[PDB]
Amino acid sequence: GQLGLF
Amino acid sequence: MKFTVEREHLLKPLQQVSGPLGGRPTLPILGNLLLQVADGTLSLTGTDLEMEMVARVALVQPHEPGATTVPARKFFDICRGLPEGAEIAVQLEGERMLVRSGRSRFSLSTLPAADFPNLDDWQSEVEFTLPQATMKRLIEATQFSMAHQDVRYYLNGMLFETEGEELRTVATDGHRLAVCSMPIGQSLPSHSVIVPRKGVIELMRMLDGGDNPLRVQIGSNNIRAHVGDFIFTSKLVDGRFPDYRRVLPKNPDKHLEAGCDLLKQAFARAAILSNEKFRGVRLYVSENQLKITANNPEQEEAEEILDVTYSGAEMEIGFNVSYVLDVLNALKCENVRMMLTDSVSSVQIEDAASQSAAYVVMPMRL
Amino acid sequence: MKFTVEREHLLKPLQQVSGPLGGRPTLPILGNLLLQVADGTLSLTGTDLEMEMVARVALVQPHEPGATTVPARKFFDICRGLPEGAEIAVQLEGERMLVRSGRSRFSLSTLPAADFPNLDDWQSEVEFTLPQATMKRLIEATQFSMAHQDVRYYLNGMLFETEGEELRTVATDGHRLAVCSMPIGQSLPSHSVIVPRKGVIELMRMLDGGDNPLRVQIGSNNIRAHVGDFIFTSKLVDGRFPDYRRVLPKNPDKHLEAGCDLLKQAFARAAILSNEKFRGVRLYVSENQLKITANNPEQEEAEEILDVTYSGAEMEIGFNVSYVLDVLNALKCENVRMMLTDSVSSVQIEDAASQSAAYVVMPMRL
Repeated sequence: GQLGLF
Repeated sequence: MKFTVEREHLLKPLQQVSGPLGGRPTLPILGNLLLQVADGTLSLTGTDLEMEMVARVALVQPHEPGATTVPARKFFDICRGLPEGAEIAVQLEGERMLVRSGRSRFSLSTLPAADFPNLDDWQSEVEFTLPQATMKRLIEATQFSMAHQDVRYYLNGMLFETEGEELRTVATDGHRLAVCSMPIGQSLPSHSVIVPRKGVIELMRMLDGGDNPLRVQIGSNNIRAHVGDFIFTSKLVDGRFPDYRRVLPKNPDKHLEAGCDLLKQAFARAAILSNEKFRGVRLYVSENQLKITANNPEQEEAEEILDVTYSGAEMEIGFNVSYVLDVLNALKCENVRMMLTDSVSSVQIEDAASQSAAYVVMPMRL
Repeated sequence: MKFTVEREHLLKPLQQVSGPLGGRPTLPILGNLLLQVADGTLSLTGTDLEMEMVARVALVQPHEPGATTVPARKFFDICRGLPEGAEIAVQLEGERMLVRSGRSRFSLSTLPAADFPNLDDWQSEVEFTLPQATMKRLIEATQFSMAHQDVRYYLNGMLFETEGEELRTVATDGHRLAVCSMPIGQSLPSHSVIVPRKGVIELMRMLDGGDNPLRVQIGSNNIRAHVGDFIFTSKLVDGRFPDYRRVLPKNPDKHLEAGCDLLKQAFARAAILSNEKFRGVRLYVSENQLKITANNPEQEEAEEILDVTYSGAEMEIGFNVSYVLDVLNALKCENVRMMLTDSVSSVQIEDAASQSAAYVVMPMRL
C-alpha cells in the first residue's frame, strides 16, 4: 500500500 | 449611519468580504457583515473568527458616520438583485437597516457592531511587496498537496517561508509534498509560518490578476495581505511543519525526462482501470521507454507505452495515480523530469527546465 | 465481434447512450453498454430498465459480427481520453473486450449480451412526426411543474396528450400546473400517456437542435422517439392524470399585464426576505400598480412597487414566490398576463402575446 514520506 | 452608493461599487466588495463566511456556522453574528462609515469611507468586514476580509469603499455622495452588522447573504443578494446602475441608499433605523433603491424597499435585521468579532491588534515583524501573479503561482503550485482533515492539523495548512531574496510555500499530507519558491528582490529575515487551509483559499481568491502589487505583513501569530482596497488577515497555525529539505530524495540518480502532456494523458487513461480505492499504477522504466500499467480487482488492465529519455538501470515502481496526475496538472510545462532511486523510495518530480518548484511522492507497495 | 472506428465517430453516440446510467446502477449489467455488430452497423445500447437509448454507428472499416456488454463509463472515458483522430480497434476475446489505439491497450470485463435487458416487445398504437423544436418547446414550457418524489408517482412525470392536430404537455405537483399545446399539422386520435421524469429529461437531451424530424411511437405502456441515428424508448407511468381543463381558473376577469423581466426581478428581490420554508409573498393589485411585499420570522420586510396595466378592482392575494418565479423564468417573453379572480382563487399566467402555454398557481392562505 501507500508509503509515507515522514 | 447613512450612505448612498452605486450598486457596482458594492458588488465586488460584498462578494470578497462574504468569502470568509461558511454560511451560518458558529455564532449568528458570523453570518453578518460589519458595515462602518467613518470619514468619506465605507468599510465592509466579513469574518469566521479565524480570518477577516475588509473592503473599503469611497463615499462620493453625502453620508453619516456609524456602524452596524447585517446578514451578509441577504444584503448581497439584494444589491445583486437590483438593476444595473442602481443607486443604493442605506440608513440604520434602530434595530433594523433600511435599504432603498428606486421603488424597492428592504428592512434588514441587525446585531450590534460593538459585538462583531475582531482580530486583536498585533505587530508585523516582516513586510514585503510582490506581484499578485507571483503569490498566485506560489499557492497554486503547492495547494493541492496540503492535508485536508489530518490529525496533525499543522499539515492542514500551507507553510510560507521567507529566506534570502525569496518567498517559499510548502505543502504536504504525509504521502506527497510540494515546494515552490520565487524571488521578490527584497532582503528578508528568515521566518516560517503556517497559514490555515481556508486562509490560503481566501488569499488565492483575493487576487484579481491585476497589476497592482500585493503588500504582505507577517507577525508571530497572524498574516495580512493588502490588495487594492481589500485587506485580508488570518491567524496562523501552531506546530513544527516538516522540513522539505529532509524530504527531497537524497540520491535520485536515475533521471527520466518526458513530454508532460503525453505523460499526463497516458496516466489519465491508465487511471481508468486502477483500483478505485487505492489508485495504484505501475511504472516500468527501461532505456528511453516508460510503460504504465493499471489493474483493478475485476482484473481489467490498462497499458500505456511512451517514448522518454532514460539511460539508467531498469526498475518498477508503484504510485497512487492521482498524486502523480495532481503534480503533472500543477506543472503545466513542456517537459518534466522524474528522479528516482528505487521501488521503495520517494520520487521527485519537477519541470525539466525549472527547479523553482519540486514535488515529492512516496511510492506504493505492491 | 470486432470493429475499428475513429474516435470522433464514437464519442457522441457513447455520450447519448450513457444517458440513462447514473454512476450508481441498481443492477450490475445496467452499468454496461450493449455492443452489437451486425450488417455493417455497430449498435450501442444503454438502459436503466425503465428506458433505453440506442445508437447506430456505420462501420466503414473491416468488422466481424457479434455482441457483448462492457462498462459504460470506463469505455467512454478510454475513448475520450485517447488523442484526437485516434483509430479505436475493438475485439471480443471471451470474458474480456480488448481495446487498442496506438500504443495504448485496455482489457475490459464483460457481461453476456444475453443478460442485457431490452423491455419485452410491444406494439405501436399511435404514431406521429414532429419538429424537434416543438418537442423542446413543449417540455421546456412545462417540465418545472412536475412533482419531485411524490407518492402519487404519476405526478412525477409529464402528460403527453394528442387532441385534434395538437400535441400537448401537462405537468402538475398539486399546487401548481403548467400546460402547453402546439399544432403538429396532423389529424391525430385523442390519446394521452404519462412519461416518467427520467424519460422527459432523456427526450430533451436527445434533441440536437437541427432539422432531423422527430418520429414518435406510442404504445399502451411505452413511448419511443427516433431522431437521426438515435432511438429512445421509455416505459410509461401507469396512472390517472388530472384534467388541466378542470384546474384552469373559472373565468378570471381581472387582467394584469406587465413586463416579464421587471416583474421577475421585483419578485426575485422580494423573495430574499420571505420565509425560507413557506416562501410566501403578498401581492396588492390596484389601478395600474402592483405592490409585492414579503417578511420572515426575523421580522425583515421587503417591498416592491411597479407600474402595470390594470383596470379591474383592488385585491390582496398571497403566493409562493418560487412557483411564481418558476413560471416567469419559463416564459421567455416581453410581457406577461396574470388572470386573477379573487384572493382565495388560483391565478392563471400567460405570455401576454401567446395563449399557447398557460400556468395555474394556487394562492397561499393569508
